[PDB]
Amino acid sequence: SNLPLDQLLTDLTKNEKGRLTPITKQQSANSAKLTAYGTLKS
Amino acid sequence: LTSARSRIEDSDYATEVSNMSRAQILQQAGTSVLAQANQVPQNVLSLLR
Repeated sequence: SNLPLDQLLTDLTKNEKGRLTPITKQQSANSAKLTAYGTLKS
Repeated sequence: LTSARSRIEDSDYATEVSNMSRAQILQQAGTSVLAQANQVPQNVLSLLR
């Protein structure tokens, strides 16, 4: 019923948070690349 | 080439979620209005009485 469709609308919301998650995966990857370059510089 | 094939075979998780959201909201409405639509004949019968 209504609260079911409501917490799976929160679900369409959390996979949009799972769109943020792609974004966070890229930021993690980018931080890793930055650290790699820095240690290479050393 | 992997990146290109991925561009061809990888989609907007967001777009798909949006489409599903709209479809989900529509489906419950359809069920409920079907249930209500059955009532109209019932009330015409009530009038019959």
